Amino acid sequence: HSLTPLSMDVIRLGEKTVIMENLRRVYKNTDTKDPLERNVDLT
Amino acid sequence: FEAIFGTFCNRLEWVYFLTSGLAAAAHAIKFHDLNKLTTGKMLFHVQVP
Repeated sequence: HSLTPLSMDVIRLGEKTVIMENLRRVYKNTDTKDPLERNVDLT
Repeated sequence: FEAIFGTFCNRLEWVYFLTSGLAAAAHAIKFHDLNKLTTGKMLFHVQVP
């Protein structure tokens, strides 16, 4: 069991530090739609 | 008499393409056999993730 240092953006909000992530790079030029952009219906 | 004081000429300032800031948008190349070629192509190969 070992750890690897890597750099990512962090927001500090209410005594919690949270990682901020943006999965654009996974779905770019791929055939699969990014699931974080969706359709929301209203009647 | 009529006096002719100094006669002057247009001391024009020149412009050079590579001194222009627009040249940043260009990668300028000199080729002496340009009169001979008529086609220039660049081929791209890309496999999607």
